[PDB]
Amino acid sequence: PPGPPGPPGPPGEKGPPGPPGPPGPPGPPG
Amino acid sequence: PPGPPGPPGPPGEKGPPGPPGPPGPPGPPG
Amino acid sequence: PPGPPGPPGPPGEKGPPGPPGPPGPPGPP
Repeated sequence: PPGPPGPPGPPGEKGPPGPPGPPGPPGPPG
Repeated sequence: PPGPPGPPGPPGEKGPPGPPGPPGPPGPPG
Repeated sequence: PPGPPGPPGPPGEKGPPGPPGPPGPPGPP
């Protein structure tokens, strides 16, 4: 009969970079 | 005879943080 | 004998949002 099933495969690839962060703080008064 | 292939591997790690957000809006009128 | 390794796992989740942006420019005089 066939041998035992093979082992689990290697981990997947790292996820892609996250989305751009939020806008920065308002600038100072003129 | 060899056994069947193993199960798919675990999910990859979470991706890196995204880029900084854009500059904030202009400051108020002086 | 043991079977071959399974295929690679699925890609990871998209990363977290980036940091806040820098300050905006000065307002008008």
